[PDB]
Amino acid sequence: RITLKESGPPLVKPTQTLTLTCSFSGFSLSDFGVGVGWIRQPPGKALEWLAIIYSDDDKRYSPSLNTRLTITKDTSKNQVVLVMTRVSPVDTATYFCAHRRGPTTLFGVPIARGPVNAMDVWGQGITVTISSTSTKGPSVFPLAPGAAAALGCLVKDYFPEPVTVSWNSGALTSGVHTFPAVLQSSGLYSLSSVVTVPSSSLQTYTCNVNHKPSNTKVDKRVEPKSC
Amino acid sequence: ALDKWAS
Amino acid sequence: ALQLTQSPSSLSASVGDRITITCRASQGVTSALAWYRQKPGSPPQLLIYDASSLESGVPSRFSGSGSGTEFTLTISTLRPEDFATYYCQQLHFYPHTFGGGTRVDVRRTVAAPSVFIFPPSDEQLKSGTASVVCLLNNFYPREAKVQWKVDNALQSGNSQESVTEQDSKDSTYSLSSTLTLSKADYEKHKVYECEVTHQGLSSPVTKSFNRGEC
Repeated sequence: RITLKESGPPLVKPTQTLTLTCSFSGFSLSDFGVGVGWIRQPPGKALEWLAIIYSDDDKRYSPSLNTRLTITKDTSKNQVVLVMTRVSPVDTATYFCAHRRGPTTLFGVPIARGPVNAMDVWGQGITVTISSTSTKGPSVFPLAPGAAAALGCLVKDYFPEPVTVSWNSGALTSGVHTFPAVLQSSGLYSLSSVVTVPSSSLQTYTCNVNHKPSNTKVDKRVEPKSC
Repeated sequence: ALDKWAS
Repeated sequence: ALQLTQSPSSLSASVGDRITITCRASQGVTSALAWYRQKPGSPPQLLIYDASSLESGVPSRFSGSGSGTEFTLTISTLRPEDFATYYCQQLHFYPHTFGGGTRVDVRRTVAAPSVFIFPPSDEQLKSGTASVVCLLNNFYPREAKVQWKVDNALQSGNSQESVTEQDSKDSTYSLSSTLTLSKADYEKHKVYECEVTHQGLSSPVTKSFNRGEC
């Protein structure tokens, strides 16, 4: 059984250097033709190939990132390290390392190369956020209005993830949509949480927001304005 | 250009 | 470099259906192509290697065929765990490219979004910023287009949006879009509009308000 696992800092600041370690078990980077590669996935985006290293020590890099990447192996520790320099916000992504089989051998003779055509086992992935922000609590603002009505709370400018939002201390669940946060160009996150109700219920509505990182709890009652 | 195992 | 284009980018289906996803390469990649299935929150999982070989431990309903520039993955009888995003990967040329992915989600009937526009709170305005949010609630299919207009000027580069995951009961999606402006710019205009295009809407729907109107 082959397993891989990524480790490194969850948070990194722009211009800094990011070092990610892939520790694995079940194979050796001294085994014939084996490879270990790195692939990343920005939130909501496609997979992007970064680099790979083989047991005979050949290395290859994405041409778009070549100047900022270094991949290396430590055979005796069963680890592969990828160093990315000068990171910027667009480098925020989940980073995965993965195993690549070498050709099948028969009495130590390569006879099948078809198994090298895939990365067959992946690590769970490590989430890395690139922002110059310091920890900071959200500002919470009201969002106020088939014949459904909508209202919500805009949880703005906080760092880092995550934040939790519930409605009426947990009693309101139907019609609730809490969207995934977006990382603003400022380096702070922002999210909305809304709830749809029969245009008659306008019943009271309060969003309970909690950002553990900054010890910031806020309850904000939202109503249909006009005094 | 070509993969390690290509050709 | 080499381009790998998946089709369709998104696909709706129901348990028991037969689906086929295709991947086309800009130059021939021989048989060096792999297919993966990735469920939300998890790493991609290898299904098919070397264009058509079934990976060990992978269920037989998955099948891959093709070589050169055109490949296909077919799942013969879709199971609930197959609602996910699929990717193809080429390993003939460096860099080892991935396709754009194809999202497979629960089919349901077309539903237009209920649209709502929210002006910025007076509380936010006092801090100097103005957020205008637009909500597209419970729609299907997933693709929707939101266009912000301020006093008829098309907005660009000053909004961000996020979409919920498919609802497990509804099978619909919801989308939130935030237009952000300084309090000053905000004050220099009157009509804030959120224009929405979607398959379930005969023509675009616009929700708006005039700033400061009381």
